[PDB]
Amino acid sequence: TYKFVNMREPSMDMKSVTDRAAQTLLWTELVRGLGMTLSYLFREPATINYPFEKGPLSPRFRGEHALRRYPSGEERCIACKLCEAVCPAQAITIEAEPRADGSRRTTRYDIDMTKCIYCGFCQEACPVDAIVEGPNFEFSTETHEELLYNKEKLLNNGDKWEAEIAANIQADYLYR
Amino acid sequence: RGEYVVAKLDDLVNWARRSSLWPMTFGLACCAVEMMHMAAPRYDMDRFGVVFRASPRQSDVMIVAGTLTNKMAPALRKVYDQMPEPRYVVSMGSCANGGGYYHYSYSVVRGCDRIVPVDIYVPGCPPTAEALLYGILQLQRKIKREKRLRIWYRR
Amino acid sequence: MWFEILPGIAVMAACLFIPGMATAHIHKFTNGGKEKRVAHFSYQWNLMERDRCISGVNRYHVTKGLENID
Amino acid sequence: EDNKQFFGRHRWVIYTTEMNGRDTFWDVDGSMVPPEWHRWLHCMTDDPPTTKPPTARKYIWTNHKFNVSGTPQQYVPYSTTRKKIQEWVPPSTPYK
Amino acid sequence: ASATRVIQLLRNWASGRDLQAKLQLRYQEISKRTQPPPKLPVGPSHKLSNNYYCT
Amino acid sequence: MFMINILSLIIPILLAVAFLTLVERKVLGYMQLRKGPNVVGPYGLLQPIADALKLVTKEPLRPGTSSISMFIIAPILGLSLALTMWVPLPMPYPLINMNLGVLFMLAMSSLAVYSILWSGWASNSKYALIGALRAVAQTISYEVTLAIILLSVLLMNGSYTLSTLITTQEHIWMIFTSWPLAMMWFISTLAETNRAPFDLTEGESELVSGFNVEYAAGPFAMFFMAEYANIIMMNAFTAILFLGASHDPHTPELYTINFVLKTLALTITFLWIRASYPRFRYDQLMHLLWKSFLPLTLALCMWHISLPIMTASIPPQS
Amino acid sequence: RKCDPHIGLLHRGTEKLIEYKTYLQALPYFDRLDYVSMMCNEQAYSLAVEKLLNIQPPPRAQWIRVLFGEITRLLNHIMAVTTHALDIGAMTPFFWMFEEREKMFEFYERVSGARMHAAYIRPGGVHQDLPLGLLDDIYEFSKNFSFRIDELEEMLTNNRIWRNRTVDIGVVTAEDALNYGFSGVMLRGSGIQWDLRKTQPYDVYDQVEFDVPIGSRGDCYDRYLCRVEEMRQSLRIISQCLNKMPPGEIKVDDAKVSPPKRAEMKTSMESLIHHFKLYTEGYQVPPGATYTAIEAPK
Ligand SMILES: CCCCCCCCCCCCCCCCCC(=O)OC[C@H](COP(=O)([O-])OCC[N+](C)(C)C)OC(=O)CCCCCCCCCCCCCCCCC
Ligand code: SF4
Ligand code: SF4
Ligand code: SF4
Repeated sequence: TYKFVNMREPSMDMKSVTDRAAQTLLWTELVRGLGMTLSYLFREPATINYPFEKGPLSPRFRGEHALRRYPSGEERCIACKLCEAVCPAQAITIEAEPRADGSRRTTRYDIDMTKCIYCGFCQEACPVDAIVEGPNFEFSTETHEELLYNKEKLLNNGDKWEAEIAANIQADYLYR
Repeated sequence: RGEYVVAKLDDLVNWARRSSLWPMTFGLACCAVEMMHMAAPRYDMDRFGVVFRASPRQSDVMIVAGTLTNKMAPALRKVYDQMPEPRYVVSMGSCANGGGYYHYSYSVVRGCDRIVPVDIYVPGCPPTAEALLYGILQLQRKIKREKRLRIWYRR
Repeated sequence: MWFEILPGIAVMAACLFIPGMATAHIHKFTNGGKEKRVAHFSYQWNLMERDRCISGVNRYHVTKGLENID
Repeated sequence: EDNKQFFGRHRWVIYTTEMNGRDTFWDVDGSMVPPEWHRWLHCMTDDPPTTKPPTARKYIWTNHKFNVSGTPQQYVPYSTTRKKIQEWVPPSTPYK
Repeated sequence: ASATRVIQLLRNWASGRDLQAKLQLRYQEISKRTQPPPKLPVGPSHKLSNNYYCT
Repeated sequence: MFMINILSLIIPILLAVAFLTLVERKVLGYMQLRKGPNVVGPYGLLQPIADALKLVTKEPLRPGTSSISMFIIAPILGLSLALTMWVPLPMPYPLINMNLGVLFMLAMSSLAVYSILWSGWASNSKYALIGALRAVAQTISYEVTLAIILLSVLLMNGSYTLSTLITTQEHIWMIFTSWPLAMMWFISTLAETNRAPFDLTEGESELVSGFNVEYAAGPFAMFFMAEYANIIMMNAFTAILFLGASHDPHTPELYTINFVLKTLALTITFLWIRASYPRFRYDQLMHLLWKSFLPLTLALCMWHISLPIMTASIPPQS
Repeated sequence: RKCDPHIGLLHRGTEKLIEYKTYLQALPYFDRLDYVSMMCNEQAYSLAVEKLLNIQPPPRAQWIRVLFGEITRLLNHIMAVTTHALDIGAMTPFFWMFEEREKMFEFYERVSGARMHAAYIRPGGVHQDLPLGLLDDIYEFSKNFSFRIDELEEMLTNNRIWRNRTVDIGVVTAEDALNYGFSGVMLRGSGIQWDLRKTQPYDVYDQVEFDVPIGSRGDCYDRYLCRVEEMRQSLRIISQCLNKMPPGEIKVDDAKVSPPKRAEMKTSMESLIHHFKLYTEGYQVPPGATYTAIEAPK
């Protein structure tokens, strides 16, 4: 089906042309605009008071990455090396090494924030939910260097936002 | 003494400079529409005291927002050049930060800082509107911690 | 809401308020309470010059009438 | 919190005056919000930690910190691996 | 919503329509952000009877 | 004490202009459902101060291909003329009671175009050059209607003395007699003052910043101050002309209340228009003026010259 | 006389790196290609890729795609109209609609987890389910948006300044428009009787009714009426998809092209291998070629 959008039939009776002349002479349609915006002013605004109040978000939010650890506290990461293999920007660099215990985890988990694109594929890639990416978005900076996150930086951030992301995946893993 | 007087004078200039900057968003890519989104009534930069001003001879801070290519490279620098002092550039998004998703392609310079002296790096792909709003807030905090008149006093 | 713009325009009303009040009161104050006797035509001007000379003090605005004649 | 206000401004904050040994009466940042309360403030969950305390862990940061960029306790990247090619140690004492 | 009937009348008359019926903002009508856990379905070929991938 | 009165007139207007940026920013934002400046001080009250002293502390870069003497004279003429616009206003009792104030009003307003022409030429850039040329072209097209409207409007007043307008409107607003001219005069004031839809002079979207495309920092405020000062004065001029007020000699306070309250209403509807209409175009800008405005102004002028004769209602020249 | 649209000031590798990224890795490129129509791009990629794989997504997946596809159509048409009004002058319809634009942007966040680059439409369906109650909020949004369209038309449609800057401007005849390779609204504005969603209904678009807004002049004004009518017809799709959202799975029941469920990942060995090789090697698409075409809002 379809419908026309500009087939207009201006009736040429003496009545109708009076409105058309009234429209042109007295700026009726322009006055419609004035009363239109006036009604908008007489309405409330919707400007949220940042940072005293921020935008509404969702448990599935993708933000800043943070490596987590088990309830025991050992790092979930086992260097399966899936995340960099799917990482569409190759922002994840990592090299595994033997460990003293034999639970040979990685000596390197460096995610370049200025190369990464926050698809969240790393979360889906990780079979042990080691690399998740938290709800934080305030991690701005002034020098390009501090965005080259390293294994220590992710571990510290994971220990920081651990209170938040733990509940987020708690309320979202059923969907995943 | 003179230190106290110059401290007040520096603060007086400081307060306006951190509350009257007029950004010029050099709209490049999907990062740019987000900056128009934080022009929406939801965030409304202008409530802070900043207005989207063209003619970059009027603007104070200029925002690269999106990927930057070699074709865009020389003109973008010139925008920075005749941009009057004080001038600050904020890196919007991963692509402007460090090339981002196209960091390896043949046509985009990896990172915008290779062309201009980036002041604030804002991560994101795209950075959510209020994340940039946070970055602008960081700009004023950094603007608050300057010693222009103080340095001249010891100069 | 829109009660937040009234502080802006109320100051505005005060700004345009001042020039009207000043020129009204200075005219009143300088010209002994009365307004500035305007002379759009030469008749009104030579009316004033008569007043300035007739006041005995060389100001037109000083008005002095029936107390003089005898 | 005020449910009568529209979505967004319905719950909000005024920040503290002392944050980790830093004056913050005039300045305002969004990052001093602790993680467990960051969940509730962004409407990611409409029930505050006062009624649903976050699960306690030995490693969870006891003191939340704001952004540290531009400050002496900044972050600085550094290679976390170990140097692999080591030089031939030059022996000492004799000659021929 | 907050807004008194006086300037509600001003919005309604100037706009030529009633705006209290529907507003561009949100209110209590929004589903609360603690929705119960789901029970997402299983695949059509999730049966453990004849399910050979040769089909 | 004539001097202190002068500063009592120019100083408040400059502070009024500064605060005009704040209210316009907030009101325009409110149409767009925004909030406008409310962080810098209570309800953005110190935003004009913040904007003013930030730009002053920004270097006034002169373009390489600029005549510095030519670059500087234009703001001086622009700002001084705008402040001089108020000296014959019938504010309680007019400051400069020029018997031909309306002619003095028109001559100074028409002399403002030299700032537009000189700024464009001194900048010496194609974008600024054609921006200025069309700017004056829009400018010079409309004041002929301004003169015709005033001649028809002032015809039933009695003379060109601005103070006489008060006694003419002693009973009813003068808009009722010439409301076709009132909208005629009002629209032409936007074109002179260069607000949307008549913003093609500046054209923020499509002419970058018009003649202010380069003009920065120090003397840029002068055009901005002169522009916004004209907004009040043109609205104030319209307020006295058509929306007259009663003036008790023993209480000039009262008529100031009426005059002031009207002139913010007239300025408010200015940016109210800006927040509702698309920007015009150069050809429509001329076509609207020369094809549908000039003929109507002529006929209405013809109607208003003969009207006092056919009704024996000619006004006294005094 | 002549205008040269010198473009390339944004030319990235795009297709060049796609030769080096796997199908899954290449998916986020389309989100960034026509960046204002987020899902409509990856809709084309998933339709293209699943066509080669000879695998059709479950009906539940299809209905989510079209719902977000038309929601994305609301995204872009608001962009196209408001941004145009910015430069023509009047800038308040910009902000008025952008308040709404956040609401569906918020909806994007509720499902995918990101604001713009959702990366939701994957080959074989969609990545995740809608959160519980998500359809309710978009239903509340759908009710109020018809009013917001009325704000645009009342603001602009009858305004003389809007019309005269737009009517009888940039008109193109049907033959040249088709010969120029134009598409979508560009042809429809000139009265050309064509629409991909109708003539070649991909996905669920056959099981839905909507009126294509064919213009009758070909000038800019005709398209503007066509676009705002496309808004209303898009709102028709939201309602029809809302009342007819079927149950079922989110992705195809073929782990060789669809990563297994996280629960099945950690209990079933076949899932681990299938998840492993999919995120490192990726599914192998059979050789061949295909030009799959969908009607983006552009
Ligand atoms: C005995 C009676 C004697 C008198 C009788 C007089 C005739 C009856 C009254 C006629 C109407 C009044 C005179 C004409 C007015 C219109 C002139 C004209 O050209 O109109 C058509 C014109 C042109 O319309 P157009 O361009 O669409 O069509 C004109 C005709 N063609 C196409 C052939 C060119 O309208 C405009 O110019 C529109 C407005 C442009 C400016 C934008 C801002 C408008 C703001 C409006 C709101 C604010 C109003 C404030 C009013 C004052 C407040 C103090
Ligand atoms: S979201 Fe994860 S997988 Fe995707 S680019 Fe970023 S680090 Fe790599
Ligand atoms: S973080 Fe997860 S996906 Fe990445 S290497 Fe470690 S275990 Fe593998
Ligand atoms: S950083 Fe991401 S969102 Fe920003 S321009 Fe690059 S790809 Fe687009």
